[PDB]
Order: sequence, then C-alpha cells, then structure tokens
Amino acid sequence: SVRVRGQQDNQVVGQLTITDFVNPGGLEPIGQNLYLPTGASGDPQEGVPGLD
Amino acid sequence: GENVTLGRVALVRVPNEQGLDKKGGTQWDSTQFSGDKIWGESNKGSFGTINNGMLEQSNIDMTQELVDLISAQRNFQANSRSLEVHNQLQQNILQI
Amino acid sequence: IPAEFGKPKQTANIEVGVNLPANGDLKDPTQFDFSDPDTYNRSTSSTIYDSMGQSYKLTTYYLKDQTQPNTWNTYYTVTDKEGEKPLNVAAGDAQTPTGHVGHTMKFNNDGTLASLNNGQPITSVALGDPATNTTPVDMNGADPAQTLNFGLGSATQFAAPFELTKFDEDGATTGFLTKVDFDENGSVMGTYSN
Amino acid sequence: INNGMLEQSNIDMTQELVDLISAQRNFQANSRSLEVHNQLQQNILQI
Amino acid sequence: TLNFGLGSATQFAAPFELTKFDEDGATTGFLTKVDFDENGSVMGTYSNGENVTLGRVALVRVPNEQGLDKKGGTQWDSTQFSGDKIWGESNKGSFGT
Amino acid sequence: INNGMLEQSNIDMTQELVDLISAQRNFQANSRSLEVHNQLQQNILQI
Amino acid sequence: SYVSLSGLSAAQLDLNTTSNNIANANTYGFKESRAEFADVYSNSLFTNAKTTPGGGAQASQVAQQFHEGSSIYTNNPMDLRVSGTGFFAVAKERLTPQQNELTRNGAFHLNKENYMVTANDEFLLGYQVDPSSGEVSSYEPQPIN
Amino acid sequence: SYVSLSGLSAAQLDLNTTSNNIANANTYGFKESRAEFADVYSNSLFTNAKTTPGGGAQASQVAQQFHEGSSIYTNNPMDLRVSGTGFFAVAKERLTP
Amino acid sequence: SYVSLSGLSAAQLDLNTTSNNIANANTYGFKESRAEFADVYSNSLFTN
Amino acid sequence: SYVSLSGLSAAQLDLNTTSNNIANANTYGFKESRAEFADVYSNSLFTN
Repeated sequence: SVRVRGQQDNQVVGQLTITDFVNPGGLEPIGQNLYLPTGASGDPQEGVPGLD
Repeated sequence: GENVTLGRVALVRVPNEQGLDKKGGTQWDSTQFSGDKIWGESNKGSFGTINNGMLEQSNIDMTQELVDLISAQRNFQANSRSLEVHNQLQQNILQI
Repeated sequence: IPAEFGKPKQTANIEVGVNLPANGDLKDPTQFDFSDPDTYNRSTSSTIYDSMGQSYKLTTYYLKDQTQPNTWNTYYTVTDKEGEKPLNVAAGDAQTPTGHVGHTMKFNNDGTLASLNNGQPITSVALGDPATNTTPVDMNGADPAQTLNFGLGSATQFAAPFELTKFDEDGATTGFLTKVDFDENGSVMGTYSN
Repeated sequence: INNGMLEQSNIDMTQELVDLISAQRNFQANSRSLEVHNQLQQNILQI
Repeated sequence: TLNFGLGSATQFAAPFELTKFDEDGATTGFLTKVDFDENGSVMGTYSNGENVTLGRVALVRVPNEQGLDKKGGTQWDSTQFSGDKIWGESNKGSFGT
Repeated sequence: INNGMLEQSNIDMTQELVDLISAQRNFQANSRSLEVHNQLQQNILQI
Repeated sequence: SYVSLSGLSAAQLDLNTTSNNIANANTYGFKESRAEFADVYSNSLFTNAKTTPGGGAQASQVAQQFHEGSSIYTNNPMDLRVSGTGFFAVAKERLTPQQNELTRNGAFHLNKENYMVTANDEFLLGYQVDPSSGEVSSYEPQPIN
Repeated sequence: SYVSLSGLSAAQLDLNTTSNNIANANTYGFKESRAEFADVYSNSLFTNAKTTPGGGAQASQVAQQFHEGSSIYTNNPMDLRVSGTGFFAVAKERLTP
Repeated sequence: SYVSLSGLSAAQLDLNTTSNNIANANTYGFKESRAEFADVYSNSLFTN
Repeated sequence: SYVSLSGLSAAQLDLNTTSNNIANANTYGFKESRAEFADVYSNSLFTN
C-alpha cells in the first residue's frame, strides 16, 4: 500500500505472493541469487505470505 | 458596546493517539491506524477544556532523560565489547 | 473498552418553568411562523434523546396573545438533519392556519398561572410516526412512536423579563470514556461522563 | 496620548532571570548529550 | 514637461524657509531582503516598499532515484532506468517543502 | 555609518568549538579507513 | 557479529530518541517518544531449535507518549492550551478546511486579514456560531475570523 | 549529534533573546521578545519511517510581544506616551512624510 | 520547576496587587483589589 | 517597583503642596492648594 497526499486510508497498489517448496535444497541455482524448481524440489505451492 | 461571539475553537480527538503520523513543526495527521477525526467542542464528553493565556511545554523529564542517556550509552558500550570479542575470535581462527 | 457506555433512555417528561414578560409586545396568533422571529417574542433551545441515544435539538417558541389578555401561545419544533420540523400537540387549543398546533397559557392578574391547555395535559404526537404527524421526525431507526409530556405547572408571568428558571428532563444519552485503571484482580475498570 | 510620561520596557526581571536559569539548564543537558555521542563514536573508533 | 504649483507661497518677516515640497516622481526599488516561502516562491522587498515575487524554485522528482547516474560535484542526471524528470512545485502532490 | 563603535568578528565560539570536535572526528574516521587499506595491502603481501 | 551489530543499532536508536527528546525540551506542545524493542527468533524445519541461539534485537516502534505536559503563563489572550484530551485543528490554506493538521501548542496571533493563525501562518479551525445562537450551528470546520 | 547540536543552538538562541531583553531593561518604548520552537520530522518515499526518531528542534520565530509597558513620570510636557493601542509616526526627513 | 515558577508568579502577582493598593492610599474614590488563586490539576487519560 | 515609585512620587507631591500651604501662612491674599490623585490602569488588547 502507498499513501497519497490529501487522502486518508492508504490505497492498496498490489499484493505480494511467495512460493514455498517441500525440498528447497533441490532447487537449481541459476546464479544472480535465483533458483529454479527441479524434479526433486517439488511442485511450487503459492499463497499469501502469512497463511498456510 | 457590542459583545458578540465570533466563533469557537474546534477540538479534534482521535481514538488511537499513538498511531498519529508525525508531520513537521509539532503537528500530526490522521492515518489508517489512528481512526477518523472526532470533531467536538471543548468541555464536552471526554474532551478537555481550553485555557487562554497559557502554553504547554514539553512533557519530558530531564532527570529521566539523562538517566536514559546513561543507560543507553552503557548498552552501546557492552554491545561494542561483544563485537570486539567476536572480531578477536575470528582473527584467532585466521592465524593457524 | 468502549468509548461510550450507557443505556440510553428516551425523553418522556419535560418540566419547564419560565417567567413570561408582561410588558412584552402583543403578537398575532394566526401570523405565527417559526421561520420569522418577529411573529413571536421568545425562543429557547433544548436537547432531547431518542430510544437509541441520538441527540436532537428541541426549540420552544413563546408568543404573546393579542386578542386575549394574559394569554400566551407556545409552539414546539424538533430539529433534524433535513430542517426544523414543527411538532404538533394533539389536543392543544392553540391552532394556526399553517397547521402548527400549540397550547395556550393563561395567567391571573396577580401574575400567577391560571390555566394550561384548557385543563388538559400537554402530550405531543408521536415524533417519528408519519400516520399521526404531518412532519415526522427522522429517528434513524429508533422508536417512532415516542411521545413527550410537558409540565409547566409552575410557569409565571410577572413584570420581570423572560427567564428560564428551571429545566428538568429524564433523558440520558451515553457515557464517554474518561479514565482507565486496573485493579489487582486484573479487572479493567472505566469511568464515564455520566 | 498622555504628556509628562514615558514608557519603560515591558519586561519582568524576575521572569527573565528564571528563563536565564532554565535556558542554561537546557544548554547543559544538550551539551551532555553531544558529549555522550562523541564518546560513543570514540568507543567505536578503538576496535 | 513640468507643472509647478506655488499657490501657498508666502512672504513674511521670517527668513527663507522651504515649508513643503511634494512630487510624484518614483525612481526604482533597491533589493533589501530576500526570503523564500514554503511554496518555494522567492519574495524580495525594496526601498519603495515594493514586495514582488521574482519566481519559484523548480523541483524535480524521478520515479526511480536509485537509477540516477552520478556526475561530479554532488549532481545527478536522468537516465531511462531513472525515468523521466517530473517537474513540479514544492508542497504539491508527492513533492516536499 | 555610526561613530563611536566597531565591528567585532562574526564568529560564534560555541559553533566553532562544536565544528572543531566534528572535524576532528571526521579526521579520525578517515585515518581509521586508511589503516584498514594498509592492513589489507600488508595482508596480501604475506602469502 | 550480526547480533552484536543489532545491539549497537538498538542502542543507537535509543540514543537518537533520547537526544531528540532532550533537544525539544523547550518547544511548545512536544510529546516525548519511547523506543520499544522485540526479540528476534526464527528456526527452520532443518535447524535443531535447541542448539541454535537467538537472532538479536529488533526495533518494534518509536512510541509517542501523549501524557499532559506542564504549562507556562504568558497572560496573553492569544495563547491557548488544551487542558485534558484534544487537539487543535490548523489548516494550511484558508479556503480548504479538509487539509488540516492536529497540534497542541497555542501560540496564535492575528494576521493582516484578522485571521487567527499559528507561527507558520497556518489558519486555525473553528465552528460557525451565530451572534444569537447557542451551541454550534454548523459543525463544519472553517477558519476563525 | 546533529539533533543535540540543534538543541544546543535552540538553547543558545533562547539565551540570546533573554540577554537582549535584559539589556534593554531601561530603554524607553522597548517590547520584549519571546523565542518559540518547533519539532523537526521529515521523510522521503525510500525510508520506512515506522521506527525512525525525530529530527531535533528548529527555531520557529522570535516574537515581539507587544503588551503595554509601565510608565515613568517626568512632569515635562514634551514627553508623551500612547496609553493603549497606537504608535507614534516619525519621519527621517522633514520634507518627505 | 514549572510548579515553583507558578508559585513565584502567584507571589509576585499578590505583591503587585498589594503595591497598587498601597500606592493609591491617597486617591479619592479608590477601591482596593484582592488577588485569589486556584490550584492546577490536569485530568488526562494517562498519568494514572 | 514603578507602582511603588508612583506612590512615593504622589506622597512627595502632597508633601510639597502641604509645605507650600504652610510656608504662606502669613502672606496676604493667599489661597491654599489641594492635591488630587487618580488611579492608573492601562487598557490594552493583551494582558488579559
């Protein structure tokens, strides 16, 4: 959310989603601090950051 | 000899005063966490009264502030000592 | 920890004691109109409460009867957010061509009260019931059948100027959170304006 | 307008002396804080 | 051309005296003080009591300030990762004071 | 132009002393940085 | 070292809060701030939990303790104080009463238009009451004239 | 330090105001001055500012409190005082008013 | 400190009133003045 | 203090008036003088 001048009740501009893995150690490091899912990593499960 | 009321000062109260956002020059504004501004007259309900000829100073205690200064300096020094010990341990490892 | 705590009680009895100026100028009973201050002599404002605890402003208008000496006309109005809606008395003996019904007050030559509403009690019509009043009060979901009893048995008319000597009502709106303290049992106690 | 008179200053010597004391106290406290901040930085500068 | 008025001139026993001299001429102002308001407007007062606004400072805000390229002397310039220069007044919208 | 008066300096001893302290602190920090650079270079030069 | 660095940062935050409190010892309407901290702890399915220490100190919030401050007396009718709960409302622009801010100091004066303003020439807000009215007639906020 | 330095500066400004008031205790027509201060708090779009402290103390304005001063009595008709609201008007040059 | 300053101000106000009374000891038609004081206590939601 | 100084001045003026009256006890045609005083109160928009 961001706050706009002359407007209370800050306006929501997006909603972040994060993904978890059953076996994060099985991810393929592709450099640049990035990972790609693999067969041993498991399916990417997505949701709101704070539930499930 | 015409004594006429020209108005009355507005008094604004928010439910959560801790949540007011801080502007410059000893001023605040209402936000999402502070609730909606409750507009009322003075001396009504939970509102206070308005006294002319007076000002409010700061609500700080020089004794308590000075003691907190001392305690915070002491905590800073202790944490710096901890960091120094850690650096010494790492250097000790790095000399085998 | 509610900011307002209380059990609102609707207004049911309004006891008013006034002194009406005997030296005030006479006024025309049929020309009364609450939008024109010059048709009457005096106007007082009071606050009343409904069943749900909403605050409303009650303005009372006093008019000096010209046709009949030592006689006064009194009208009530209830102020809502749409305007000032006149309040009518069901059995009041003061009537206007505009449909606003007040009550007449008569006084003796020694200044004491003579009669009120031809001896009948002053009970007003329902505030928010459109079936009884041509100007229903918008009570915002509160009890629309609320009625008011007005007591003016101690009103007087002397040479002294207009004076509101006594105003008594049973209304009670709500509290307002004022202080909070916790006892040794962990119970959180709050005191309110009421 | 009145002749034969002059206006003095509109100050109260008592209030001025008291404000002198208060301002000195505030100055001393702030200098103490500045000294504390210098001591912290010196403490870091010796590791 | 000049118009001279001497309708109140007198000749008494008193020595020469210039009792009154009135003219409508007006030369110019002279800059005396400068202050800026919270809107960035520059106000200058002059000898003739002439307080005139001379302009207001321009304020530039780019959407991605991290992407500004660093020149010398504590200066930055717009790039495309920094976005386009948004010209605005102070204390308006998202700008400061 | 006023006769009988002179202009002193336009310096504030308080502000000058505070700026002296701050400049000394900046000098010490920069000297600490140069020391780390020498220490790093010496560390390389001992393989 | 990261935990020690966190401790240093928390101590320095407390120092800055206290110094800001001290500097404003003379300003009118100021409210002291208190800095509160919370522990840092977060373990994975893959760490033993009992064999792993904590994670340092994190800053929770800088509070804005709003207890009543002391009063001075100037014997000047333009100086106002709120004894108890409440804020004044001050508008940046005369016309708009929406863009208003809350304040506690009451150093007011009249400007050339005879409007009650603050030091920054920000117009104070108030209610419109008729010369013969009683309570507030129009409960909307507009600058006091 | 900058916040503490601001506190030092504010205290010294109040000191200077008080000293100026004290010095002019005997001058005719003087009006005392009062120093008023305001807090400093400001933030950009980059900083979070949920857990950031204050920015110190900023001088707001030195007032010119204009409450009536006391009167002395010289028994000389050429000495005048304005009892109440008003100022005397004095012109540097005789010709120009 | 502010409470002590308030006490000083109260004492000085009583002084000024008494001095004005004494000064006008000879004036015709004068009425003396009496200075009365009240306590200060702030009722807030905080501060116990 | 200016109030006290004003009181001193008023008393001294009455003293001078009385002394002038007493000195002229023998002169022919003299008329005594009486000193009358008035209170001072400055009405300003400030000072409550």
